[PDB]
Amino acid sequence: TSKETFTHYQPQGNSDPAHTATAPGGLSAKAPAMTPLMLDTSSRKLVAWDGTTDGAAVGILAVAADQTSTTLTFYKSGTFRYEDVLWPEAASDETKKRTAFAGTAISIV
Repeated sequence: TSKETFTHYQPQGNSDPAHTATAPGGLSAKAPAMTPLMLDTSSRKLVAWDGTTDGAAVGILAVAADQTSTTLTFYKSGTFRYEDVLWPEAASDETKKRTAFAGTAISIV
């Protein structure tokens, strides 16, 4: 419990001391946590990963979310457990998902 601050709120500027991202939510259905997700380019929203799109995974959802989620809290980087991460069946090749975070600061094993 601690809230004390007052400054000219500005829509241009966002930074958190944590190592996670918080999107305004833009899913289309309910999805469990501990899984990779994809970030839109135009709508700039965070939605569950398709499973096919190569290099679509941008981060892993920390807490399960749904299309009704107004805010999604997913990771940004760090070594995560693949044996636990619930990858989408769409992934026909094991190497496909294992390399879904190609380009980001995320490294899964």
